[PDB]
Amino acid sequence: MLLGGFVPRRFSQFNRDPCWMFFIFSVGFWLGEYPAMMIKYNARDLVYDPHRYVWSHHDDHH
Amino acid sequence: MQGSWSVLKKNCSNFFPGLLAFAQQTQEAYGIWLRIYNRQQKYGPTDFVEQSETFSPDYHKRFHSQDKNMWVDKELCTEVSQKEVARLMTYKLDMWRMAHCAGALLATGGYAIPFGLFWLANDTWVPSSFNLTGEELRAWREAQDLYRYRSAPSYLTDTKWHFDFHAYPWNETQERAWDDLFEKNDVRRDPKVVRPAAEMYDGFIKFELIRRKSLRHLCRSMNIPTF
Amino acid sequence: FHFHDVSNDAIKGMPPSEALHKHLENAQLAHRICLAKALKAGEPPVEKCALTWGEVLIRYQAWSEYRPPFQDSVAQAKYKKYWSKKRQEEDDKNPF
Amino acid sequence: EIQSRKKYFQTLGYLVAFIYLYFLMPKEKSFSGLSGPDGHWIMLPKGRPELF
Amino acid sequence: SNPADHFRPNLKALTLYAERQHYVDRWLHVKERWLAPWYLPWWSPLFQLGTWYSQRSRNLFLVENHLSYRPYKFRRNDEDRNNPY
Amino acid sequence: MFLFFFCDLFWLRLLLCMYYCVWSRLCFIVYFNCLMLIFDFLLFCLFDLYLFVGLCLFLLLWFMLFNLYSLILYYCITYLNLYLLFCIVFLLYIAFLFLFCFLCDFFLFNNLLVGDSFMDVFFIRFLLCFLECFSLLCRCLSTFLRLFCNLLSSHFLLLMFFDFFYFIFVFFFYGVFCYWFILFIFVFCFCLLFYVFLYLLDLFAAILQLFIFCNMILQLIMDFLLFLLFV
Amino acid sequence: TKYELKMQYFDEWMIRWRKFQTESDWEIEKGRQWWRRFNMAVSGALFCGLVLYTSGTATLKRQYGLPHFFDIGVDGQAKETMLKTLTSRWRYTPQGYGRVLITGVPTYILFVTLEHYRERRRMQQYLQQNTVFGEQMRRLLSTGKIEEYLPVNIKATLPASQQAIYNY
Amino acid sequence: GELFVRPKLEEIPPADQCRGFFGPLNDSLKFLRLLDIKWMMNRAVAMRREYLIATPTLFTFIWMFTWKGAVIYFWGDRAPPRRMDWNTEETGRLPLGFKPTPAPL
Amino acid sequence: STVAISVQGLHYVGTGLAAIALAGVGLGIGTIFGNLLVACARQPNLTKMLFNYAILGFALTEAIGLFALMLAFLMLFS
Amino acid sequence: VLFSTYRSSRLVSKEFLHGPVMRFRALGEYYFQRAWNGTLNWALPGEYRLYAVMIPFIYFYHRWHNDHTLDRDHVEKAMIMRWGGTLEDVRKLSAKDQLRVRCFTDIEKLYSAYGPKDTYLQPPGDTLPGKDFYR
Amino acid sequence: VYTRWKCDRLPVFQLKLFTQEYPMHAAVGIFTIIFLWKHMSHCSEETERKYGWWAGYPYWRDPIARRNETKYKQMIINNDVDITHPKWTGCSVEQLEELSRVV
Amino acid sequence: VGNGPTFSTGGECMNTCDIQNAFPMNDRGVRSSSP
Ligand SMILES: CCCCCCCCCCCCCCCCCC(=O)OC[C@H](COP(=O)([O-])OCC(O)COP(=O)([O-])OC[C@@H](COC(=O)CCCCCCCCCCCCCCCCC)OC(=O)CCCCCCCCCCCCCCCCC)OC(=O)CCCCCCCCCCCCCCCCC
Ligand SMILES: CCCCCCCCCCCCCCCCCC(=O)OC[C@H](COP(=O)([O-])OCC(O)COP(=O)([O-])OC[C@@H](COC(=O)CCCCCCCCCCCCCCCCC)OC(=O)CCCCCCCCCCCCCCCCC)OC(=O)CCCCCCCCCCCCCCCCC
Ligand SMILES: CCCCCCCCCCCCCCCCCC(=O)OC[C@H](COP(=O)([O-])OCC(O)COP(=O)([O-])OC[C@@H](COC(=O)CCCCCCCCCCCCCCCCC)OC(=O)CCCCCCCCCCCCCCCCC)OC(=O)CCCCCCCCCCCCCCCCC
Ligand SMILES: CCCCCCCCCCCCCCCCCC(=O)OC[C@H](COP(=O)([O-])OCC(O)COP(=O)([O-])OC[C@@H](COC(=O)CCCCCCCCCCCCCCCCC)OC(=O)CCCCCCCCCCCCCCCCC)OC(=O)CCCCCCCCCCCCCCCCC
Ligand SMILES: CCCCCCCCCCCCCCCCCC(=O)OC[C@H](COP(=O)([O-])OCC(O)COP(=O)([O-])OC[C@@H](COC(=O)CCCCCCCCCCCCCCCCC)OC(=O)CCCCCCCCCCCCCCCCC)OC(=O)CCCCCCCCCCCCCCCCC
Ligand SMILES: CCCCCCCCCCCCCCCCCC(=O)OC[C@H](COP(=O)([O-])OCC[N+](C)(C)C)OC(=O)CCCCCCCCCCCCCCCCC
Ligand SMILES: CCCCCCCC/C=C/CCCCCCCC(=O)OC[C@H](COP(=O)(O)OCCN)OC(=O)CCCCCCC/C=C/CCCCCCCC
Ligand SMILES: CCCCCCCCCCCCO[C@@H]1O[C@H](CO)[C@@H](O[C@H]2O[C@H](CO)[C@@H](O)[C@H](O)[C@H]2O)[C@H](O)[C@H]1O
Repeated sequence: MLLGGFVPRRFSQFNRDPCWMFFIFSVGFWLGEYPAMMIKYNARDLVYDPHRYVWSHHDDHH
Repeated sequence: MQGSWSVLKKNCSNFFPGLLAFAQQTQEAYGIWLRIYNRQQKYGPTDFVEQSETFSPDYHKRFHSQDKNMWVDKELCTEVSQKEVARLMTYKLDMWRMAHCAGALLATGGYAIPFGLFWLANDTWVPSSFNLTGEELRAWREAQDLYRYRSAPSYLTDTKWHFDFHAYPWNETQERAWDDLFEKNDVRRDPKVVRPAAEMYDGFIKFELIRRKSLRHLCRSMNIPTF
Repeated sequence: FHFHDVSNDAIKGMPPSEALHKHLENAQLAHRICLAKALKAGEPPVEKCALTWGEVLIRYQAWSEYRPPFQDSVAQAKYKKYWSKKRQEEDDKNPF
Repeated sequence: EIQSRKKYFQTLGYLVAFIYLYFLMPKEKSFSGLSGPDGHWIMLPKGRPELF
Repeated sequence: SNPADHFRPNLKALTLYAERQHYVDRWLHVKERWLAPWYLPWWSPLFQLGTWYSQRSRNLFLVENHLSYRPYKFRRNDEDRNNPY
Repeated sequence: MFLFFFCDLFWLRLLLCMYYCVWSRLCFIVYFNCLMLIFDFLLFCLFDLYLFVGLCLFLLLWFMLFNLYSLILYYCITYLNLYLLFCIVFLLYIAFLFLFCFLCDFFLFNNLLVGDSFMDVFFIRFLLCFLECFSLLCRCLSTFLRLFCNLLSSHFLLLMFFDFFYFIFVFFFYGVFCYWFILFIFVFCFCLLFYVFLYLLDLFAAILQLFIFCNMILQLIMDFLLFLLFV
Repeated sequence: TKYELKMQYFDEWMIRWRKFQTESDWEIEKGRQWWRRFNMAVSGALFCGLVLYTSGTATLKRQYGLPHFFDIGVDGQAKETMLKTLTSRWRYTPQGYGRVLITGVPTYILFVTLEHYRERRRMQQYLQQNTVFGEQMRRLLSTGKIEEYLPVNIKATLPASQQAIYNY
Repeated sequence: GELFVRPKLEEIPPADQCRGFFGPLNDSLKFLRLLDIKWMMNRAVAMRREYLIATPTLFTFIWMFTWKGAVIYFWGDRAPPRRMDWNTEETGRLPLGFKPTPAPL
Repeated sequence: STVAISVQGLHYVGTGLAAIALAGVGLGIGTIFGNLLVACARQPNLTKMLFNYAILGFALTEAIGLFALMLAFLMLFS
Repeated sequence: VLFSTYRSSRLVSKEFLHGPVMRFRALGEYYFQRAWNGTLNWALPGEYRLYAVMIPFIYFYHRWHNDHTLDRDHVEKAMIMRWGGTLEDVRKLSAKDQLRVRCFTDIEKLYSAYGPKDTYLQPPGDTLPGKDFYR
Repeated sequence: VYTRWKCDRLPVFQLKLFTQEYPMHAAVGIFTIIFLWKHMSHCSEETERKYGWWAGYPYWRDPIARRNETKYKQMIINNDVDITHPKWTGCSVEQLEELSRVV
Repeated sequence: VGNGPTFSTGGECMNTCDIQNAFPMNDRGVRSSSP
């Protein structure tokens, strides 16, 4: 119902409560998984599967 | 009252004597009821004898009317004595419970035997005739009183809550009567002060409009089988 | 031996009883062929002919359930009522 | 008191169930067949030669 | 397609199969075992509740005389509209 | 065929056990109208008009545990099937309808014959009666269909938008370092705004649809209730 | 004797092997259906009669009194005749469980007895049949078990175009 | 909506006032009242017995929406085919030379 | 003769037709807001009830908009 | 007589596991039994910290389950179909090759309906194996 | 004072709730359950192949075939079924031996 | 003072609830959260 509870005023206060500490850790995970995906899936050495045209989900579900 | 092994032994020991006593009481009560029914049919009012129909104003469902479908035989003393009437009432209770049990037996064949064991282990639904001594009768009466204690408060609360949440008394005297009607038994209620509540509830709900849940609670409180 | 044709095109113009009997016969033929191969190899039949036996079983179940309707007063009345000259002619003058 | 004890036991049981479901239980009918059952028939007849 | 695949239960654990004939026969055996004893007369409401409706349904099935064909309930393939067999 | 699976509420069941081992007041109810059917005093009903409260509360709780938490990614609405919702609505609607019919009061249906004596009985009143008796079942069907399809459509849209957001965020963030960074920033701000808007809309609609799912049943009940006046 | 427990297996087998249902067995089943309908009709008539007899005097007066929906004249005459017939003599008019028992127990007993004896009659009919179903019924009553695939074991008659399977 | 009170015996109009499909079925036509459905509907409306029109309808719908709907869908007989596979009445009879088991005795 | 044909690009056509349903949705929202302004002009004090009812209806019109959008995506991505 | 229908027929002592139960109730009551924790139909509490804690946990365990149990099936199917159509054929590859294939599958998942269609549509003249490579 | 929810144990309260509080709902629920298990409790092999698998039917091992094989083997072994009987094969044992020698 | 809870309020403002009269009012004019 969103009635009350501890509300940090800014980022620096998220360490003033264990629940908000876990929340900021989770937010860090959420936002930091994106740069990791950028680096991993846009890497120079990444190569498409040579057999990618052998089979695809499009033919399977069709 | 919860079942017990001692009560089970008591009822098992007195099962056949109890049945014989019940049969004798059945004959006597049939005679008494025959007398009463003949008197009612002969001298009863036309509405009572013809079973006049009274329908509710909302869903037009028939139910007994207190004024028309109930008649007091002022001259019943000539044919039937007070003790006979009390005997008939007690036998009516016992016969109701025995009839329910017999119906269950007939319906379920031989599969009611364990349920019969559960039945004999408790004095709540056994006939009074199963008690052959004063102590057994006292325990049976205690069981009946326990059932009444279990059931009555629910009926009282149902009535009071429904009325108080859907209506209010008209005048101060009715307010006092309503408030004092539902006092605990520890205090003594003056019938004169409480009587106007009867008229007030007649204005709210008569016996012909009694709801099925309230009826079930009342039957529970009167030791009348409901299933 | 010869397997009957139970394709959709062949089945389209066939009575249900004939199709069921043909499927049953095909299943029996396949089962006996598998049994003959197993006997020639000398291996136990149960370890090789289970699926064919099950197919024969299911075809038997499907074949024994169907009883063609008896031609009687009410059945003929229904058939004539539904299939009037109008409807039969319209079908005759229609695709498929 | 009764409800506290019952809910303590229920909470422990639900915790165990949650762990098993979301971290140990394999999904049935896997494509590779490495995890989970593919299903099987039950209530099959036994000792009834006349049935066939 | 791929978005549509996201609306499936995510905690499927086991699947069991059983032919209708087998478990129907087992249920009939159980019912006969429980309704056989002498202390349950045939005229009792319980016995009639157990037997009469089933008898009526089976009789209705037997009397059935349909001009159309009803494909077998438990075929291997029922996804083909142009192949009732 | 017998499939063994489990609902997606085990953690929520654990939380309910942990937090509700002790009593707590409830003051905010999604559908409050099931507790206040009569607004004019001195009106009372002999029918069990408060029988729907328990079912209403349980249904609200169950559907809220499922739908509201389904916004969280990868959360599964285990009951999301058209015919399952049909079964639920059938149970509730037909149970109340059979409660009214078992009353064996035929006069209760007099209002079905719409209109007055001045209108042709066979060609006007009777047709409208047929249409209304059809409309009852249509109301049942409409309730179940609306409940199913609102959820399905909202979650389809959320999945599609999230896929687009992931695609652009992952494969086009490098534009921040390029000369066209402004376009990417504009697109990213637009996507964030749309993300917030979609989440708010889904949160509000999930609760509104339950209001309406319970309101349809309460309307069915009210269509056959008659109130007496105290005297 | 409990014929239903024996007959359920036979009925299920016949449904599974309905292909070999001769027209005689079909006629037997149709007669069983007709007798079930007749039993229902007679039980309903008995129930209606018991209900009418035990009905209260005021209830009868309201039901069989004015007004007349059609007012043809025959309707009123019949209603008056029935009302006079019912109200002339004294009738036991119980209410509550008593009326329920009086109206139902006779009806239930009649229906159950008729249906049980008709089931026995159908069992006898199937016993007297000279078809594969009759042989199956006799074997069931003798050995106590249903022998599935019996028609193909004893080579029951088949259409001229379906005798190849028996060719062994 | 509001409470319904049955009309008194004196408040019920006479049968002769009722109208049928074409016109009133008065003397010399009373027996036609049984066959005229519209006349019966008008009579019921006049006598405030409107339930006779509504109760059979609603119940019917329910009966269709609950029990007969699925029965027809799952076990109903579809239209017969053009070429009909009638029964030759050859199946079932025991073969020649077969010795059936004796009946119970 | 029996001929079976499988046209690929037709799914695009059905997608566009469903999108047309939004025309009756976007307009419906404008109608609600159009009435809202008039109502607020002649009952300024009772702005709370009017604004809430406007947003409640906007969700009961957006639902129908979501109804069509789902079919469009189904016929566009499948 | 065999079993009591009343909850008052205790099966254990009042002090059985008192300490652990009290600790459990202490955990339950500290954050929930508060004035500002006014629930909406028992489902949506008023405490912000409850959301802040539970939403991440629910997402984490759901995502772990999805990644390690649900999507794994699709990944394995793709690996099997694209590299021989049998599990042993896939196992004939090295761990690095399997990593490459699975990451390409993740690429396809991220692309979905907005990525280039050359990832599954073979352009004419392409020298890479076709669909009938293993047939 | 006595109250069903506070004094009765859970099974008893459940029976009371669904017998004297919501009996019609329980009856309709049982009716619907019976209907579902009588008409919506079967799945053909083709249906399972089309939709019965999360990622698709693995034709490269055909688990359905193995399942049916195990079923039929168990049935044959337990019930002592002679699969070589003429009814199963449609031909006599001697004809079967002749065919085996031929092929 | 301890950190224990009190009579539950359900997040309701007793100065505007439908049963406000059941909650006593103090000198400051703020109705109590408990009887
Ligand atoms: C074998 C076949 C079986 C078939 C299946 C049966 C399945 C079981 C169902 C139940 C059957 C009955 C069971 C026995 C009950 C005992 C007899 C009795 O009625 O007691 C009076 C008593 C009457 O109650 P009441 O409320 O006082 O009556 C108000 C009336 O106004 C009362 O009127 P009143 O105020 O004017 O006072 C009159 C009173 C005045 O009398 C007295 O006061 C004297 C006492 C008389 C009654 C004594 C009863 C004694 C009971 C105990 C018996 C011993 C048990 C021993 C057990 C241990 C054994 C080892 O006398 C009466 O009570 C007479 C009542 C009217 C007669 C009812 C009997 C009709 C059926 C019998 C005839 C059948 C003919 C078949 C013909 C076939 C043709 C083809 O019975 C009851 O308590 C009612 C029954 C309670 C259980 C109900 C269960 C549900 C029943 C649903 C049935 C639906 C129809 C059937 C189909 C079912 C499908 C699901
Ligand atoms: C020889 C004798 C003389 C001759 C015979 C005479 C005639 C005798 C018969 C007539 C007797 C009538 C009076 C009876 C009074 C006693 C009634 C009673 O039971 O009282 C409660 C009685 C105790 O009474 P009490 O302590 O005196 O307390 C009484 C109070 O006043 C408390 O009172 P209350 O009011 O609070 O209690 C009432 C409570 C009564 O209920 C209970 O209290 C529940 C009792 C059971 C509780 C079970 C709890 C334990 C569960 C264990 C589960 C398994 C655990 C694991 C086992 C592992 C084993 C290896 O609730 C009800 O009344 C509910 C009624 C529900 C009616 C249901 C109707 C359904 C109709 C269906 C719909 C139809 C619609 C129409 C459709 C039409 C379609 C055409 O309960 C017990 O004793 C519990 C027994 C538990 C036994 C063990 C568990 C079950 C074992 C099953 C074995 C199965 C073997 C075969 C398996 C085969 C598998 C293939
Ligand atoms: C052949 C392979 C095996 C399988 C055989 C299956 C046979 C099937 C026969 C044919 C059936 C045909 C029809 C099937 C229809 C299915 C429909 C369906 O599933 O719909 C979905 C639907 C999903 O429901 P749901 O929303 O998920 O909620 C149900 C949940 O149970 C949660 O709902 P709830 O929380 O409201 O439930 C109440 C809950 C209230 O909360 C709790 O009580 C908390 C605990 C919850 C437990 C239940 C959840 C299970 C979670 C997953 C499994 C947990 C880990 C198992 C580890 C296994 C490791 C191999 O209380 C309970 O559950 C009471 C049980 C508590 C047990 C506690 C045991 C403690 C033992 C301690 C021993 C200590 C020893 C010390 C020794 C020291 C020596 C020094 O399922 C159901 O509604 C139930 C379907 C059940 C149908 C009956 C099946 C027949 C019975 C099978 C029993 C097999 C036992 C043998 C297994 C042996 C291991 C392999
Ligand atoms: C109070 C209730 C409140 C709650 C209600 C809740 C429900 C809501 C309402 C809507 C319903 C929802 C549906 C829910 C599911 C329920 C189950 C369901 O649908 O199952 C259907 C389902 C239908 O069967 P099916 O398997 O689907 O397929 C049909 C098969 O043929 C099946 O084969 P079968 O062998 O079972 O056959 C059954 C047979 C029905 O029963 C039978 O087997 C035969 C008929 C039995 C008659 C019963 C007695 C009738 C009255 C006798 C007289 C009494 C007065 C005595 C005094 C007279 C003094 C003169 O049905 C038929 O097939 C039709 C037979 C037609 C015979 C008449 C032939 C036409 C010409 C003759 C009449 C026209 C004459 C005018 C000529 C022109 C003059 C100008 O099962 C049944 O219900 C049938 C079996 C049970 C029949 C019981 C028979 C007794 C009926 C007594 C009713 C009395 C009260 C009614 C009036 C009330 C006035 C106030
Ligand atoms: C294992 C066993 C299985 C058993 C299955 C059978 C069913 C269950 C059996 C019984 C279960 C026990 C409980 C039953 C309910 C008890 C109700 C109650 O407490 O009543 C108290 C009440 C006593 O209170 P009272 O103060 O003395 O009088 C009541 C007041 O009048 C009240 O005053 P009011 O102001 O309330 O007045 C209104 C009152 C006025 O009514 C009455 O109270 C009078 C009594 C009832 C009269 C019923 C007949 C009306 C005329 C029928 C005409 C039919 C003509 C058809 C012609 C066809 C020609 C082809 O009610 C009505 O207006 C209702 C009229 C009935 C409407 C029926 C609508 C049916 C719609 C069907 C829809 C479609 C169905 C499917 C399709 C079918 C076709 C294909 O009892 C009675 O009056 C009679 C009770 C009768 C109980 C039922 C007896 C059952 C017998 C079963 C025999 C067959 C067994 C088969 C077994 C099969 C193998 C297992
Ligand atoms: C890909 C294809 C998709 C197709 C989708 C189609 C829609 C599917 C929707 C499913 C979900 C929603 C279900 C809602 C509920 C539907 C209910 C329904 O129609 O079921 C009817 C069905 C019909 O039953 P039935 O199918 O067994 O009918 C038998 C009829 N014969 C024998 C002629 C074939 O009911 C049941 O399944 C329950 C039956 C048992 C319970 C009732 C017993 C009492 C019956 C009383 C009358 C008869 C006996 C005499 C009186 C009593 C004597 C004791
Ligand atoms: C009724 C049995 C009749 C025949 C005698 C069988 C005796 C078997 C030996 C039992 C020895 C252990 C007994 C331990 C005490 C049991 C107490 C008991 O039954 O309490 C039930 C109690 C629950 O009670 P409440 O509902 O909370 O309230 C009860 C107060 N009304 O149940 C339990 O907790 C389960 C206890 C199980 C104990 C073992 C029972 C074994 C019964 C077997 C019967 C079958 C015949 C055995 C023959 C054995 C021959 C060597
Ligand atoms: C308490 C009542 C006791 C009754 C005891 C017996 C009374 C005397 C016999 C009554 C008449 C029996 O005669 C009965 O006639 C009908 C035809 O009308 C036959 O019925 C035959 O033709 C009808 C025609 O519609 C078919 O539906 C039915 O399938 C077929 O069997 C019955 O098979 C036969 O049994």
